[PDB]
Amino acid sequence: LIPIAVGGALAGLVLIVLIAYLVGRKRS
Amino acid sequence: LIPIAVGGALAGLVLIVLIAYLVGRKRS
Amino acid sequence: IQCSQRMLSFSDALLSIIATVMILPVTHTEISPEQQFDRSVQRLLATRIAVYLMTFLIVTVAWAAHTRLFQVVGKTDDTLALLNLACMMTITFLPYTFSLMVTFPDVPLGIFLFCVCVIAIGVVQALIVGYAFHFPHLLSPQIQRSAHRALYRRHVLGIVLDLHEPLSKERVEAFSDGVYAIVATLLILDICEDNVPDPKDVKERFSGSLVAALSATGPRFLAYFGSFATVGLLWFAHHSLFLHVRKATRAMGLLNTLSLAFVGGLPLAYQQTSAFARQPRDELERVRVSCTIIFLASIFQLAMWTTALLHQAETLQPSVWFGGREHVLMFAKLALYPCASLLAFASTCLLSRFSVGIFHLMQIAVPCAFLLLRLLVGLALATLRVL
Amino acid sequence: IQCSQRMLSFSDALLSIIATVMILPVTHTEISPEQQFDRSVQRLLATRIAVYLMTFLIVTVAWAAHTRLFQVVGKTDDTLALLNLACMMTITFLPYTFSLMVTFPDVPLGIFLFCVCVIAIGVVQALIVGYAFHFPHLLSPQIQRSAHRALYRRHVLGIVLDLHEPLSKERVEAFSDGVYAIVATLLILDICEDNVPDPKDVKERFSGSLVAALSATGPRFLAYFGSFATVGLLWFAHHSLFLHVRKATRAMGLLNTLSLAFVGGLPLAYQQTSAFARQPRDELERVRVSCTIIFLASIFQLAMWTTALLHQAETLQPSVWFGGREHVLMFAKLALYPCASLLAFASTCLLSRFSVGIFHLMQIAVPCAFLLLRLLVGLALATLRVL
Repeated sequence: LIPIAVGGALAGLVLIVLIAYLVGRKRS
Repeated sequence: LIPIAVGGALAGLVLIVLIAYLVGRKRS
Repeated sequence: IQCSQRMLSFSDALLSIIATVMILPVTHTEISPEQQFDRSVQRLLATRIAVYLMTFLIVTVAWAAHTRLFQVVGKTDDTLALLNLACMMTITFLPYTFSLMVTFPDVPLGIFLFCVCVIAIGVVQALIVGYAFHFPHLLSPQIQRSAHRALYRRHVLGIVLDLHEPLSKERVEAFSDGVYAIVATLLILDICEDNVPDPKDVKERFSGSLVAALSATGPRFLAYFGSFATVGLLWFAHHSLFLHVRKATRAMGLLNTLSLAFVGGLPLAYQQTSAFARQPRDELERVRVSCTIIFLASIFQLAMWTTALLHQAETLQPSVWFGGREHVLMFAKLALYPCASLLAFASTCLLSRFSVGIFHLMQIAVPCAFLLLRLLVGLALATLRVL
Repeated sequence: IQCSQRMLSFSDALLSIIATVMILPVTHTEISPEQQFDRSVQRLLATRIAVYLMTFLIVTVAWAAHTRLFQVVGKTDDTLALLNLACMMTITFLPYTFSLMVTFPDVPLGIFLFCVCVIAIGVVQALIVGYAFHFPHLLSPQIQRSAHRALYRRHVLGIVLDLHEPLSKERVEAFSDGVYAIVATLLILDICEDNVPDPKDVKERFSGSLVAALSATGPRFLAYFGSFATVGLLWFAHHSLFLHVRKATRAMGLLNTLSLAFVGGLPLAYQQTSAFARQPRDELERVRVSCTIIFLASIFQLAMWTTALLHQAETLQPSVWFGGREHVLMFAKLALYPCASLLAFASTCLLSRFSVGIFHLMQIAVPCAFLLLRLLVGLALATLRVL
């Protein structure tokens, strides 16, 4: 249970980082 | 005894430092 | 009057030690709660970890205030140097005072002491600002050159008593170097301190075989090796990132602070991981903790870099801008540890029974990937450029 | 290819910690050998102090080799950064290996391990030199620019496998800053680590009065205050000295190393001095030890300055030359601690029964003297201008 929860939290963190990357890409 | 011995050692250290100072002064 | 660079470097060297002071109790904890004494030892460890994180954040706030203070001020002399030394002395009590307050939240004395320490830091910083302004040549060229000097006479003085704010890049680098150097060598200090075999111990519990005594300590040596490798490679990613940064916005400072706070836990992670599990199920938790701590340490470096890319035009050097010569290399270098740690963590669930092996393989591969990263990126960009 | 300044700064941050690692056992010693346990405890303390000094000198030799190595080299890249990290990892074992060898001098294993560590450091440095020379742009501008490059290909490579030699001033400053920052805060790490009053202890042995526990801990706080003040003011003298130094000859490096090695003992000196005497007769010995350690710490800064004056024409800035604007001020600043400590030590014999009082008065006078040194020197020059 909790391992999957923290794994999902980490996936969300990398996803938000990628979203910021793409926002910067478009803003370039 | 030993306190005076190490005090003399410290006096010798400051004396050699002063000697180096004066050597530099003359070399100036 | 002279250059203040070195005194700021010494201030950062002091602040790194003060910020990371509270990890020593965490790594000196009772690692092996045999007979399942976890029921209390883990509560104690969680209390210690919470105290460490809170003290690190508080001391980092103090360091931030210090760097802005000696960013409006741009000179040094005997009086300013001594006042800065006094301020540093007053900052070194934040960890102890905060720990005392947390240990005795009911007793007003702890909170009173913490408030006294904060007020003292503020008072010394106000003294520094007043002394600097009474002699205008000590201020930064802009503040003294500005005709609006009267407003700056009040602005930062009130501050001592925002995500676009430019922090001092040099001082962010200095604080990061101090924290990484402290953390990397954190658990070799313990080995040197209390892990040298005693002559009588080898004689009695090892029959005089020194090699057996050294083998007994072997696990802590493996912990140190892994911890130093991981923290040094995280520092290498940090160093590569900041080599290409022109300005450090307060958002980058916040992300760097989070990265350092989570880096501080790597010694504990490797110390637990090297204390091999007494049952197969237990090693999985240690590997998961190690992987999540590594990911938290590195993903915030990556987040700092992306926050920089959001204003790359003014924040990052052209070599790293979108489509730059080294943009792909920079992304690979910063995301090497996040992705590797995340995959090794997923392996703890989808491929659980091989998790420890995959984690050690990640430890052995990430250094090689960093060493060969230029060549691998070249090969990848030659492959997906024709194909 | 890029600037290597930051990786050298991180190397110095690591080297300071590694050099000063061995003072932690010394300050964790049994300060109170009650029932006259001195007969063995002092022998143990002397062994620990000897080990600390030897390890500090060895690690300083390693740091000197490192700075020369990254002084023929003048650039960096991923490969050089990682090789330097490996070299730093191999250097961090010198203290443990040397302590193991000293603990077991008869057993060949300890000396074998120490030799293996030294050979590993040399091997990694040779790898760094070879990599740097295989890519000529990585060398310093002179080495690559010079047509004599063929002999430099062999010179330092043989060295890795003299008192006029120019050391790197920046790296001497960085190592000194690291050592001073570690030593000044050495015994606040102890207080934060183990000196937080436990809730049960205050309840049982202090009836629930937290202030009583804090009073019991007081002496360690006095020790920390004195130690931080002394070490910070010694660093201030060091910083003032090096602000006016243009080059650092190997003689200055040796004297600086001695100064730092003797500075490392100040935490122990103040910790003993605050462990008030059971028989006030040995408080004289405690004060003598404190004064002699302070004098040894500062007299070597003064000796470094005079050794620099010997070639001031090429080594010192004009402002500090003989007859310079700040020559008298520099001399006063550097000799303030040696003279005060020597006078207090003399008072320990000629005025023994007031020696503790004179020492506590010196601890208060020297900071103020540094704060007012410019005004006092101006007054002295005005007096010796008509008289």
